[PDB]
Amino acid sequence: RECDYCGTDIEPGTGTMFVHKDGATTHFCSSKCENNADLGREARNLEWTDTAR
Amino acid sequence: MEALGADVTQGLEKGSLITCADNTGARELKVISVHGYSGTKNRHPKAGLGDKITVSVTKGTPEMRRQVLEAVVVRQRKPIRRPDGTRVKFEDNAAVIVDENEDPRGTELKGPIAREVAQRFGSVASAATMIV
Amino acid sequence: PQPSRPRKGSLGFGPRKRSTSETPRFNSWPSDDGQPGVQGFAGYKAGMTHVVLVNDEPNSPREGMEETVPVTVIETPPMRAVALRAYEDTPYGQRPLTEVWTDEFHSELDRTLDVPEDHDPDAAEEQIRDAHEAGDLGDLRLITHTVPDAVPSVPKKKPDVMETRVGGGSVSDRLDHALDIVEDGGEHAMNDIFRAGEYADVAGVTKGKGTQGPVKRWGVQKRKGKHARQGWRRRIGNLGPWNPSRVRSTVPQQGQTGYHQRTELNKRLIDIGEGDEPTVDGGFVNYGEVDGPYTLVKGSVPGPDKRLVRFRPAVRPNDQPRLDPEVRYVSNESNQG
RNA sequence: CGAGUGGCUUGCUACCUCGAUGUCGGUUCCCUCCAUCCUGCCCGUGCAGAAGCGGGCAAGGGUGAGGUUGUUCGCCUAUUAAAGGAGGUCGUGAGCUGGGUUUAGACCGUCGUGAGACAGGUCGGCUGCUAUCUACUGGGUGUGUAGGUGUCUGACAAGAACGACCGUAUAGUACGAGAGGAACUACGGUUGGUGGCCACUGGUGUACCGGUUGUUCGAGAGAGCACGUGCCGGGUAGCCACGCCACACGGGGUAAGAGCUGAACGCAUCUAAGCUCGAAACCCACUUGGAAAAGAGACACCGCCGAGGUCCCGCGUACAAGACGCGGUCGAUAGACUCGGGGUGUGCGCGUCGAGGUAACGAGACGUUAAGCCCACGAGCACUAACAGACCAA
RNA sequence: GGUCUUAAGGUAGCGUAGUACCUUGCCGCAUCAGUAGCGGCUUGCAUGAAUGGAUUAACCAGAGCUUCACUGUCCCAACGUUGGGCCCGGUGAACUGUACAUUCCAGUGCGGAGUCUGGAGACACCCAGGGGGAAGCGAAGACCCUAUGGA
RNA sequence: GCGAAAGCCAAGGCCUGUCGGGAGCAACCAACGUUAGGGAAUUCGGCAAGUUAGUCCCGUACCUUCGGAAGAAGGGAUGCC
RNA sequence: CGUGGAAGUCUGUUAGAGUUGGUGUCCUACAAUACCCUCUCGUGAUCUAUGUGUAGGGGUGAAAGGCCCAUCGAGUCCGGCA
Ligand SMILES: COC(=O)[C@@]12OC[C@]34[C@H]([C@@H](O)[C@@H]1O)[C@@]1(C)CC(=O)C(O)=C(C)[C@@H]1C[C@H]3OC(=O)[C@H](OC(=O)/C=C(\C)C(C)C)[C@@H]24
Ligand SMILES: [Cl-]
Ligand SMILES: [Cl-]
Ligand SMILES: [K+]
Ligand SMILES: [Mg+2]
Ligand SMILES: [Mg+2]
Ligand SMILES: [Mg+2]
Ligand SMILES: [Mg+2]
Ligand SMILES: [Mg+2]
Ligand SMILES: [Mg+2]
Ligand SMILES: [Mg+2]
Ligand SMILES: [Mg+2]
Ligand SMILES: [Mg+2]
Ligand SMILES: [Mg+2]
Ligand SMILES: [Mg+2]
Ligand SMILES: [Mg+2]
Ligand SMILES: [Mg+2]
Ligand SMILES: [Mg+2]
Ligand SMILES: [Mg+2]
Ligand SMILES: [Mg+2]
Ligand SMILES: [Mg+2]
Ligand SMILES: [Mg+2]
Ligand SMILES: [Mg+2]
Ligand SMILES: [Mg+2]
Ligand SMILES: [Mg+2]
Ligand SMILES: [Mg+2]
Ligand code: NA
Ligand code: NA
Ligand code: NA
Ligand code: NA
Ligand code: NA
Ligand code: NA
Ligand code: NA
Ligand code: NA
Ligand code: NA
Ligand code: NA
Ligand code: NA
Ligand code: NA
Ligand code: NA
Ligand code: NA
Ligand code: NA
Ligand code: NA
Ligand code: NA
Ligand code: NA
Ligand SMILES: [Sr+2]
Ligand SMILES: [Sr+2]
Ligand SMILES: [Sr+2]
Ligand SMILES: [Sr+2]
Ligand SMILES: [Sr+2]
Ligand SMILES: [Sr+2]
Ligand SMILES: [Sr+2]
Ligand SMILES: [Sr+2]
Ligand SMILES: [Sr+2]
Ligand SMILES: [Sr+2]
Ligand SMILES: [Sr+2]
Ligand SMILES: [Sr+2]
Ligand SMILES: [Sr+2]
Ligand SMILES: [Sr+2]
Ligand SMILES: [Sr+2]
Ligand SMILES: [Sr+2]
Ligand SMILES: [Sr+2]
Ligand SMILES: [Sr+2]
Ligand SMILES: [Sr+2]
Ligand SMILES: [Sr+2]
Ligand SMILES: [Sr+2]
Ligand SMILES: [Sr+2]
Ligand SMILES: [Sr+2]
Ligand SMILES: [Sr+2]
Ligand SMILES: [Sr+2]
Ligand SMILES: [Sr+2]
Ligand SMILES: [Sr+2]
Ligand SMILES: [Sr+2]
Ligand SMILES: [Sr+2]
Ligand SMILES: [Sr+2]
Ligand SMILES: [Sr+2]
Ligand SMILES: [Sr+2]
Ligand SMILES: [Sr+2]
Repeated sequence: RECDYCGTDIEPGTGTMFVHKDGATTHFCSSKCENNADLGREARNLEWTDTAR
Repeated sequence: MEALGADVTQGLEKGSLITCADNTGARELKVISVHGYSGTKNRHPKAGLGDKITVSVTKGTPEMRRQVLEAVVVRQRKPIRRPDGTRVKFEDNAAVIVDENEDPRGTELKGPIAREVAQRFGSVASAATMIV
Repeated sequence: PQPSRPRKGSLGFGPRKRSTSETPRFNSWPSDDGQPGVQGFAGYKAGMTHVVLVNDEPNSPREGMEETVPVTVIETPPMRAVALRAYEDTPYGQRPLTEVWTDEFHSELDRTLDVPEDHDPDAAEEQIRDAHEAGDLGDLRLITHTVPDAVPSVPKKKPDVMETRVGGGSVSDRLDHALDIVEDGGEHAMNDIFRAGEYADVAGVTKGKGTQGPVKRWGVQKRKGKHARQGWRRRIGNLGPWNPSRVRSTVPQQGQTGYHQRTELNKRLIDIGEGDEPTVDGGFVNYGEVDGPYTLVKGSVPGPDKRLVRFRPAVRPNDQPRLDPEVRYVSNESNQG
């Protein structure tokens, strides 16, 4: 699988799956990405993410 | 009970205010007890995803309010662990009111459900819109 | 009427003092069934990683599916069975009779022992055989050591010596099996004793936590509410009643925590191999890189990284062996991050 | 109606303490009793079954969370296998709490001429001490057994290391008109307890990186202070639980009980001799300790002019002192350097753009730049430091 | 009862009260459950009119109760920070002390023993600890009674 | 900055709120920071802690002795150039 | 609508006064009444320095038997007194 946030490949047997209110599913690779998402930051605007570069 | 196929970290306690994910008229549920549970001294009796709990209707319609009914924990904020090691967490803590035969009291279920709850309580599954 | 509650901690691992030998000593051995063989092996703890496995259990609804299982990587290089000790049945229990040594010794075994120069392996062997004829022979065990020099991440070169039993067939056939291992060079591997998928018992000396209080040591409560602010936070209520006018050894008190011998039962061996398949990126934290003979033990194992752990076939298994599990993936992801 | 046992209630007595043995309730932590609430094995039934009622053996384990009340007691709620009772100075204030009782202040009711009273109510109203001995938890130093290294033995010692529940198959089956509705056994899981461990999830992380407010070093750059990080955001290692792993069966002997053979008593009789069975209880099994077990142990090798040990030195898998463990050039033990692996999130400077503005000036944007800064981990690497050298010892 | 003591015989109000013994009074509100709190009833053991009754906006480090919000108060504890604590140099008290003293389980005894009796255990010394016991240390008991005591 | 407020800093004063050295520096204690999910279940009692917060705009109930209640409550805004 | 600027008026660690809770720290103390945080008043029946007056069955007391030099339901000293 791939991270619905940064875009790196989530190492199997690792990660969290957040289920939104509507039912949407967001797979996160680490706590860092979850916390950046909670800050209202969009993955495209950050330079370290694979989504941007 | 039948194995869930997931390791749960009980996110609720006795006295917790949760959401009622159905059309029964009940908006907010308060946990009173957890079926088949026996604690230890000083421990607050804990409830989690897939547990059959006893609840009291806090907020809702006059006819539904103050009633002591049984329910099933459908969603929880604290993460649970799936066999492939992945953690799964929800936006809220929710439960669906159930009867003596484990059939949902309402007709339509609001919001998503976990697949392990669906496997355990079948009539709640075949009433669920989304199963994650 | 004051609620009942089980006592804080167990009394079966007492006294909670520092271990005498850092090398674990088994107190029990498996039953004699099949073909004669050494009843245990040893290695050095490396660290942890996870593995994706295919469910072997026939009674599981998930039989055949992908399952992530935690694993402790242990470097298990070949060991050397340098001697054969024989015990005799005396009215005071089992007492050591004689030992049959060798000529071939490892270059750095003289860091622990006063290595034999003059020995008679034949007179010792004769003494054991006269005892067998007499029906006075007890059990047959091998004096074994490890080769820490084979492990680059472990600083010590000084071998860890321990005794291991040989059980199996008749006392006559296993005496011979034991002598054959010794008379060569004593070299044996994990393969010779264990097969992947079997349940083993891991013995180890725990992580040293020094002196800790009752809350950490015995799991007693911290002082609650108002009691927590008065000058007492992590001290128990009382050391006992008025009568008996003494403090019982059963009351949770302060002292040594960790560095105790533990024998962790029914540990599944996920995979035995050689090379660098379980090594983590950047190396195992506070250990190093693995490139040699290893074992993958399901779950946790007592002791810290670099510590000598011991193996033994399970004396009390609950499940039937499900040999050679299908390892679909072993993680190599950095333990840092 | 009669006979008792207990010492949990109350009462009686006035033996003990008035140069003081700190109160009630609660709490925390430890041991115990059985008159057993549950769990195991049983007998009876007004025992079809299911669910029960009564009784027997049995103290291994369990007996929990909450609402009113200071309450003990009790009433009440929802769970539960069950939410038993009691002793330990009504266990427990050189442990806690201080809500009640029971000082000094005050009010109300009642009584009193009054001061003032009340086995009435009410608001407020203090918690001392550096452990000598002993006791236990852990840690060392010596002596005894009478040179050393390594490996063991097992007298004894501890354990609950395990207890309990739900679900599936058995089975909509036996049983019963029906309603209703089991068991043996095999499985899966949960709960409580226990021990350990950190790959994963989670917490911390006043290591570290970034943002930013005020002020000071002229601005910039780069910094100090704002309580021991100014605040906000992220967070490695480690330590952790909220995370993860492990914790039988089976033997042996019994209790209640079910029986066999069997006599006194030709018969009968489970018992008197003998015997087959049979409890979560007992013993073994398993885990932990254990040569100071005074019968003070065993084996193997090394050595008595030399085996081994200590000091020293570099360090932790160890650590409050002490102890323990490893390495010491025949070397990777620690540091520097370089990689690898990680944290943060794109440096200073310069260039382009930038709402405007005559210009001066300009918050900010883009590029250079997966940049810059940083690392409690790993590898490579003898460059630096493990040098020099001292002592004991049959 | 349909007067009698001793003059009158409780009026407005308020009322289970900081006053109500019975008592957790009964009904209701609220909670899953409320000896609490509030409203109503109220025969008030023993309410009540400047011994002032009732009522009340505003005020309060005054007593009680409920809700929202918040949170390590709790479930259930973890990691960290600073000062101690531990080791070393220097300085350097006090409390307390009939004697003896390695105790433990029972018993006995002025009925609550480290010292008596019987057993069990126990090699000496030292470090750290939390305080079970010395009916620990501290104060010739304020409680209670007594004294031909005091104020 | 509203300020004789905080915080920072001059002039001036001081390193004498006068014992030091060492151990990633253990237990335990005093002060304190951060704790997932739950959120008073704690307790006689939210004790302790925390929440809120400055300024402007909108808006503001019962009751009232007409003064008050009231900053009721509730909503929005807030920098730099 | 503005002006005016009243008040035993409000917010306020302004100075200053006071002392609710923590039943925190201390409790052979730093201290024979201390430390810290929290809390109250702060234009008035306000707070305060100095000077001055009231004396022991007497003062003083917005009253607690409070205070009258660590002494108060009758100060302290010495005497009566052995
Ligand atoms: C330190 O105090 C004591 O030792 C007392 O012992 C227990 C005790 C006493 C006395 O024994 C003794 O004086 C009783 C046990 C005596 C008694 O007879 C009785 O009926 C009661 C109610 C006592 C309880 C307890 O009472 C205290 O006041 C009494 O405590 C006090 O008297 C006084 C204390 C703590 C100080 C103010 C000195 C207790
Ligand atoms: Cl419950
Ligand atoms: Cl406590
Ligand atoms: K007394
Ligand atoms: Mg409790
Ligand atoms: Mg990690
Ligand atoms: Mg990760
Ligand atoms: Mg005492
Ligand atoms: Mg009985
Ligand atoms: Mg018992
Ligand atoms: Mg409670
Ligand atoms: Mg008591
Ligand atoms: Mg005591
Ligand atoms: Mg006390
Ligand atoms: Mg004390
Ligand atoms: Mg009270
Ligand atoms: Mg009171
Ligand atoms: Mg009432
Ligand atoms: Mg009148
Ligand atoms: Mg007296
Ligand atoms: Mg008196
Ligand atoms: Mg008189
Ligand atoms: Mg939390
Ligand atoms: Mg408070
Ligand atoms: Mg004057
Ligand atoms: Mg008075
Ligand atoms: Na204290
Ligand atoms: Na006591
Ligand atoms: Na009797
Ligand atoms: Na009695
Ligand atoms: Na008590
Ligand atoms: Na029992
Ligand atoms: Na109760
Ligand atoms: Na007592
Ligand atoms: Na008490
Ligand atoms: Na006290
Ligand atoms: Na048996
Ligand atoms: Na009257
Ligand atoms: Na006032
Ligand atoms: Na805290
Ligand atoms: Na003591
Ligand atoms: Na006017
Ligand atoms: Na104060
Ligand atoms: Na006088
Ligand atoms: Sr051994
Ligand atoms: Sr043993
Ligand atoms: Sr206190
Ligand atoms: Sr005693
Ligand atoms: Sr039973
Ligand atoms: Sr409560
Ligand atoms: Sr009682
Ligand atoms: Sr009662
Ligand atoms: Sr008790
Ligand atoms: Sr009190
Ligand atoms: Sr009372
Ligand atoms: Sr009274
Ligand atoms: Sr001797
Ligand atoms: Sr069934
Ligand atoms: Sr049916
Ligand atoms: Sr600072
Ligand atoms: Sr029998
Ligand atoms: Sr010996
Ligand atoms: Sr009347
Ligand atoms: Sr004696
Ligand atoms: Sr102490
Ligand atoms: Sr200056
Ligand atoms: Sr000085
Ligand atoms: Sr943080
Ligand atoms: Sr409450
Ligand atoms: Sr607002
Ligand atoms: Sr107080
Ligand atoms: Sr102090
Ligand atoms: Sr004091
Ligand atoms: Sr405080
Ligand atoms: Sr003010
Ligand atoms: Sr004023
Ligand atoms: Sr005199």
